[PDB]
Amino acid sequence: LAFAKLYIRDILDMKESRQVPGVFLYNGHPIKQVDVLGTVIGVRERDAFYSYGVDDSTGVINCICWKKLQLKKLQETIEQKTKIEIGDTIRVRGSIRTYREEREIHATTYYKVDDPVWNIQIARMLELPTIYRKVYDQPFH
Amino acid sequence: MLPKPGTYYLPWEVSAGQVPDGSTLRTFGRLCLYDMIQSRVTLMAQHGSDQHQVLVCTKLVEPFHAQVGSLYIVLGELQHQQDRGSVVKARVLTCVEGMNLPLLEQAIREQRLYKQER
Repeated sequence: LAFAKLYIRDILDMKESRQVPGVFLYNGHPIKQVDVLGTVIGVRERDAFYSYGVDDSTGVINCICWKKLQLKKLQETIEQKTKIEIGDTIRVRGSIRTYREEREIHATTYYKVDDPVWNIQIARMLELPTIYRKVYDQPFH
Repeated sequence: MLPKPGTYYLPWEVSAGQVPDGSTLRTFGRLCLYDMIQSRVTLMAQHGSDQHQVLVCTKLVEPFHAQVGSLYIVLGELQHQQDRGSVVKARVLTCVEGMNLPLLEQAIREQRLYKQER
């Protein structure tokens, strides 16, 4: 029901449920929607979407981020050249998908994180072991 | 076509030659040298109770806008040289002044211990 905060390494290797495709299993926990944070290490642009290779220090995964659509004057030309690039930090909330034998995240939401003193990323690094200990590593229900 | 993940290593682990040739890594330190002509950066860190150097090659992160004297986190691949020091070939070089360094280091430790405890 939530966007599950997980290591990219677990996303990459959780077994898929045969009974309910698109649902993945971590210790008997049914995982679909995830929340990842990491460094952009690759950018590929297509007509309808961006592919952002995201590295969270445990693994690297492609996140497919669908393109959208004063407004063109104040914002758009500024949006134009603040685009996500290699080296940026991004947060991606979406679903785990398999496509052409590769695992991917299909984004429901994605944004560049301003993290100038590594505050958000340190907090994430510190929080994850706790969510695993309290929830994911505990018997499902 | 994705690279391997930038695994966290403490800089004195990189310094002491504990990261195998060709590994992909994140490390950190204070930027103490930038020479654009030779595309070289040196990151420095103190640890009980010596100074430790991490050699970085900046070719892929040029044009590099240096904050010499500031803390950085580098993401890249470690490469043996013939035969000076091992160098990190940066793919990302990020200024993080004033990150809470000891908190970073604790987060790295907790992450490793969790992985080990699993």
